[PDB]
Amino acid sequence: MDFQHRPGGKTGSGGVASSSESNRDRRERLRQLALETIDINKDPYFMKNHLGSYECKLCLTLHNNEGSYLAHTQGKKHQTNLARRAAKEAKEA
Amino acid sequence: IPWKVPGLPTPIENMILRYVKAKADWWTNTAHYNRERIRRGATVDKTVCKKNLGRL
Amino acid sequence: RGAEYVSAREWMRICFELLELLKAHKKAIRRATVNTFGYIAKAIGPHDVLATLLNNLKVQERQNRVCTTVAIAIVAETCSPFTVLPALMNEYRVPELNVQNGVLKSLSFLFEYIGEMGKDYIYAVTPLLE
Amino acid sequence: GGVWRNTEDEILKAAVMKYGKNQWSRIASLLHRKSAKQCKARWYEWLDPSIKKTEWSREEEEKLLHLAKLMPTQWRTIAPIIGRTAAQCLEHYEFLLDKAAQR
Amino acid sequence: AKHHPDLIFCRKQAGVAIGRLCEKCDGKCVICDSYVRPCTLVRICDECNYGSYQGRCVICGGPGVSDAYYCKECTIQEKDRDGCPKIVNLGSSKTDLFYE
Amino acid sequence: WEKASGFEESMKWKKLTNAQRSGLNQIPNRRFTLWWSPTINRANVYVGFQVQLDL
RNA sequence: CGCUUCUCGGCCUUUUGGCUAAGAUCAAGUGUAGUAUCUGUUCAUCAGUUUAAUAUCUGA
RNA sequence: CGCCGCCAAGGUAUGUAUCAAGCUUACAAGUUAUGUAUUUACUGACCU
Ligand SMILES: [Mg+2]
Ligand SMILES: [Zn+2]
Ligand SMILES: [Zn+2]
Ligand SMILES: [Zn+2]
Ligand SMILES: [Zn+2]
Repeated sequence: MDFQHRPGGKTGSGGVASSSESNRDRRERLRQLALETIDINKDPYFMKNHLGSYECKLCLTLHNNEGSYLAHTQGKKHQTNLARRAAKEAKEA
Repeated sequence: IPWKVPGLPTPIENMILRYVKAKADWWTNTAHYNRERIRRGATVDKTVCKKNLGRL
Repeated sequence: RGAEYVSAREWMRICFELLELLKAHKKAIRRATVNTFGYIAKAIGPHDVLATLLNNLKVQERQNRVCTTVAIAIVAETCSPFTVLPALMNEYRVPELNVQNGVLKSLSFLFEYIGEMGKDYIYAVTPLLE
Repeated sequence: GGVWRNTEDEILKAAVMKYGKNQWSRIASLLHRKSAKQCKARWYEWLDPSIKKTEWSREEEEKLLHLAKLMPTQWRTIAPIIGRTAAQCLEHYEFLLDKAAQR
Repeated sequence: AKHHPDLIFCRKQAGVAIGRLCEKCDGKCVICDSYVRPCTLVRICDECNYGSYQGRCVICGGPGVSDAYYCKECTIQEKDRDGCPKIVNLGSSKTDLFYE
Repeated sequence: WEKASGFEESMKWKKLTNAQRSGLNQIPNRRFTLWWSPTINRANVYVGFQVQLDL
């Protein structure tokens, strides 16, 4: 046997889990990824509810997972329809 | 990768270039040497052979 | 019938493996394993396998969250009540869809399995059902 | 298959934005279907921000019409030469301008 | 059953024929499909218990092992004193799985 | 001789982390050493230090 | 009053260091019934049909 | 014309707060909404 040039491992490891804990940690990691990307992009309208789904607040729209929200930046542009609210806020440009 | 980074002073970058060139000279002169050694049959090390695969 | 021949650590380390024993498509395995959970909790107390059965409620997959919902019902019904109900009330505060659906379906199978013993617990889970 | 829907594409954009460029297994560990090589293929094909996936011009077309005659094949060779760099938009331009020259 | 809504019951008059359940569906209720609290034996008609249809399970139509039962939830709702709950049809379940 | 699951088409789709995937199988190397036991363990070539196990 | 220099603070990259072969490798699931939600998408005056009231058709 | 005689480290982790013997001096001392292309999720203890 070659004890130095074998694929080794540490004792008392337990291994790695099945698909359930792996994609659970994958969904939590994608949740943290989405939260840090909206933290860098500084989005004040992204909001999470009481059941782990995402919401656009000016949109008032649901999103089941992360990529459902972070693909909603191009369609139904109410972000340019807040120009009426800005005109109500200030009568001049 | 040609490593063209902008906004950088010339003496530190060309001393980095000659230092990585000296490391490249040592790297290739050791690669030729241990390739000749595992060609003629000097060492049988798995580390040296599996390193020399990527070092060629 | 043989829960005295161990070192009390084995029934705790197999109930995590009994989570991976699920998603087997025969319905006999999935109806026997909840009884094994119930007799495990009858052996070593319904306070350590309970956290395992509540951690089995974030899976994204079916046949693994309802098959531990039935296990929450069996740990509720084999040994005496008021040992699983405060934490089952507590897990609704966790902001996830699957754990709330799991605790509601576990209350469903709970009252379905106990029947006449729910006369004292209706006023406690009425503020959860509202 | 590789359908490559936009919900995974924007996640891959965020993963390239956070982690890096030659860092592919760590960002393919969060997609449930894709490996590193197909993510490399699409990111060097569609998701790089220097890709000019639209705005077809006059100068690059007249450049490539006597460049696809120097070599009839090798569209990936001339893809850094044109600057379109997608290596499949050149094929679409070539077959489209040969359909327009025949009609 | 309540799991597959396209299944219809027989709903004719119940006699003295005791229903049976197979080894795959032992302990299952017929209406609510539960496992606990048995109260009432299952009585089916003579047309669904005749000839080769004797000793046969109610739901899957396999060979019966144990006796069929009603739950107490079906008893106090009196869903046992209705017509005979023998499932006749079999559609979109255990049929296309034979072709796959 | 050995026939039980030699090819092993799909074992049961576990994870096979580091050593049970790429490392060598120890059970043929120990059953072969078990098979020539009196003539890998013979008493009278070196009759000196012998090491009996417990029990 | 303006200008140059220094010191103190309010602060806008700080990741567990560096190097060897990117250090080396890995990551299978269905089929049935039904539902919610995103993206894409588009919304001229009588008479009757229909509809809780509304919203398709024929008419000038 | 007659090679050659094999040990070990490499693997069942080690960082802590108490409790004797081993060893040590025996010493300094008053904006709701529709239609559809289309996913993502969710439900029925759905199923060999
Ligand atoms: Mg090690
Ligand atoms: Zn049956
Ligand atoms: Zn019932
Ligand atoms: Zn009948
Ligand atoms: Zn018409």
